[PDB]
Amino acid sequence: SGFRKMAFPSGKVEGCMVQVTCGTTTLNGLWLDDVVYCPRHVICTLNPNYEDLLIRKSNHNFLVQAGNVQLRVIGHSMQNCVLKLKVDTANPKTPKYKFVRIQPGQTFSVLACYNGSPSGVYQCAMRPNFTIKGSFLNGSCGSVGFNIDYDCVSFCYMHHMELPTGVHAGTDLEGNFYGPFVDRQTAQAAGTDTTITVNVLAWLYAAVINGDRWFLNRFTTTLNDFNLVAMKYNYEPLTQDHVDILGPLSAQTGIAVLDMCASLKELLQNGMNGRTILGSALLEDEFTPFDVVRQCSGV
Ligand SMILES: O=c1c(O)c(-c2ccc(O)c(O)c2)oc2cc(O)cc(O)c12
Repeated sequence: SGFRKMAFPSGKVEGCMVQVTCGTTTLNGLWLDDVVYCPRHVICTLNPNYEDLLIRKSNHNFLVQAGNVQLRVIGHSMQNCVLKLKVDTANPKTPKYKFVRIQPGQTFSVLACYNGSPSGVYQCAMRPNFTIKGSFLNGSCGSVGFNIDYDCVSFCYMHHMELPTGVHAGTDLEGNFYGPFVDRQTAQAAGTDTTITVNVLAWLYAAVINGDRWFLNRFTTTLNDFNLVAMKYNYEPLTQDHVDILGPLSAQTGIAVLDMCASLKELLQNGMNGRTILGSALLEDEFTPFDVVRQCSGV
């Protein structure tokens, strides 16, 4: 029993984190085989042209430190918004890995790092506006987000910068930004967010599985009539695919998805009136159906 914001064990990723120093900038890099990946804005600099700036760089400008052993850069290249530093040593601790891009609403673990040394791990969700509400201080650029499947690390996020509202923006590991953001000094701001409906529903199911049932009712809505109240409260539309994905949770609790939707509709119209769900007085939207199954069945 119990439900917590659970990150993946971080050990496979800890052994890939290095410090990259160039100019007066120090940030974090991801060392896999003989390549170190880091944000390109580490390059020594109003509206930088990074292809130009990278031409003016030499391999010896980049200081890479794995713990205490220093790594010598033998080549360098740009890959969209990340820099790839070729080094003369393949990382003996390179895990089985792949680079995947995630979808808004999906979750990952974040290994917050400073000067190449890991400092903490937490669970994040890609917000529908392609930001993440992380916890990041100066020096944390290059910290990575990841999921683990069996023994394979799926890297999905490299941190690049904090937006004025205090939320965070980064790239996938091929250097492509999540959302309409750029690694140059703009007045760019996060766009309006919405609540991930399918996640709230999965968390309602987690609550039922854990004995919280005070919000249940006998009523059942239809997809169309639920999506109309969703729109009013700034909730993402719910699709038939979402209902199918919720099927296993439906089965295990014996509550149909559209039944649980009627209860969600009630929680939006009325409040909770001083009650809580899973220790929360808010509707929680950063647990996917997959995370619930993992924590409420097999981990
Ligand atoms: O976080 C940000 C940041 O660091 C800087 C920046 C740019 C050039 C520099 O030479 C520098 O030292 C800092 O630009 C930004 C521009 C944005 O639109 C949003 C941001 O969040 C940042």
